[PDB]
Order: sequence, then structure tokens, then C-alpha cells
Amino acid sequence: PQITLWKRPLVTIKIGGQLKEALLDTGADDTVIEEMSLPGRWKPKMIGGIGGFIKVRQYDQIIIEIAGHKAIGTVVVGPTPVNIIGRNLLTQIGATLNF
Amino acid sequence: PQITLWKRPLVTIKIGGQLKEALLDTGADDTVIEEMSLPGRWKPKMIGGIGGFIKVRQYDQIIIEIAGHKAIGTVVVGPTPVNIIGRNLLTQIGATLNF
Ligand SMILES: COc1ccc(S(=O)(=O)N(C[C@H]2CCC(=O)N2)C[C@@H](O)[C@H](Cc2ccccc2)NC(=O)O[C@@H]2C[C@@H]3CCO[C@@H]3C2)cc1
Ligand SMILES: [Cl-]
Ligand SMILES: [Cl-]
Ligand SMILES: [Cl-]
Ligand code: NA
Ligand code: NA
Repeated sequence: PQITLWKRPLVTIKIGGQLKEALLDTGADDTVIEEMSLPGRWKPKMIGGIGGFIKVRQYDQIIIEIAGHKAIGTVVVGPTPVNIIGRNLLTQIGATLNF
Repeated sequence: PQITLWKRPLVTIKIGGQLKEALLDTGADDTVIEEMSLPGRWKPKMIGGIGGFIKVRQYDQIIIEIAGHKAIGTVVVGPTPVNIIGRNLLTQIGATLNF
């Protein structure tokens, strides 16, 4: 699709068999997901957003569908206003910005 | 242009007579610029994201040249770690996300 930006670019994602809403976020390096159960081991990461740094749990090689497009990659779990799909997965689904 | 997302989508902007680097950010409702003076009236606001909230000054009817494209709208100014072009101005330059 071609997504205009008059409204927030919210899509449905599927992770762990569950559908969730997420924001397509070109200003995010990383994909940040609200607290949920994911398989496997995690490693620590600090991410710096608009209000400061926070600790998140980094899970690698997680299967995730984004607006019907398949991705497998890193997700970080921690406190976020909304699930955000960042560039690490936007590149997997072939997203570009165009003007 | 078509901008891929392998790297942060940074562009040069001109605001208040000043050149700056800013992120084209589909996950940002508002355009957020680091501390600078702008003409006219303002009013305070809080904006929030990962790590919490910051206090900003909201200025309305500000013109910004974004990668050569002029756009007018509200700009908020405060202690952001990065300059952000949000959806309120991305729409005006006809930016879309495509995949
Ligand atoms: C009301 O207007 C706004 C409100 C908040 C923001 S935000 O900068 O907090 N943010 C909002 C996103 C995240 C939460 C949400 O609902 N939408 C814009 C983001 O693009 C932000 C933009 C951003 C803010 C501060 C630093 C760098 C980028 N990036 C971000 O938080 O990315 C996180 C932090 C990590 C650094 C970059 O990637 C990592 C993942 C911008 C305008
Ligand atoms: Cl990844
Ligand atoms: Cl506006
Ligand atoms: Cl349009
Ligand atoms: Na867990
Ligand atoms: Na004004």
C-alpha cells in the first residue's frame, strides 16, 4: 500500500499468534512492543526516546507479521505508549518514504 | 525522492533562518525542534513518548523548508534529543509510506 499521514499509520501485526495494533514509525530504529510473553532468551538494551532512556528486553529472531507482510527479527519489550514498528522491520517489509 | 530506511531518514530543513538536520518521522504527531527562538506567540504543552514527557513551547503558523519543500504549520520547541518532522508537516509535502 501507499499510506498517507493525515491519520496515525496504525496497522495490525501478529506476534505469538495474537493480533495487535502497531504504529509504523520511521523515527524508530528499533521495534518496541508492550509487555507480552515471547520465547527464548533476552538480552538487555537501553533505548533513548523523547523523554529519556529506558531499559528494555531484546528478543532476537522473532516471527512477526506486519500488515500481512512476514518479518523475522529483533523486538524489544518495554513501556511504550503504543507498539511501534521501527526501521529494523520496516526494511524487511520493503517500506520506503516517498515525496 | 524515495528514501529507504536502512539508515535514519535525516534531511536538511530551514526554520527561523537556520539550517538543521531533522528526522522524517511517521510515528510523530507533531514537529518537534530543539531549543531555538521563533517569532510570535506560543503556549506550553507536554508531549510524551518512550522515557516519558517533555515540556515544549507551541508556535503556530511557522514555515519550514523540508528538503526543499515548504510547509506551514505548528512547531513545538523544547529539549528533544533529535529534531523531528512529524505528520502535521509530512502531509503537507505529500509524504507517504509505501510497501
Ligand atoms: C505529539 O507529538 C509527538 C509526540 C511524541 C514524539 S516521540 O519523539 O516520542 N515519538 C513518538 C512515537 C514513539 C511512541 C509513539 O506513540 N509514537 C516519535 C518516535 O519516532 C521517536 C523519535 C525519536 C525521539 C528521541 C530520540 C530519537 C528519535 N522514536 C523513538 O522513540 O524510537 C525509540 C527510541 C530509540 C531511539 C530511536 O529508535 C529507538 C526506538 C514526537 C512527537
Ligand atoms: Cl532485526
Ligand atoms: Cl499543524
Ligand atoms: Cl494526500
Ligand atoms: Na517472558
Ligand atoms: Na505564530
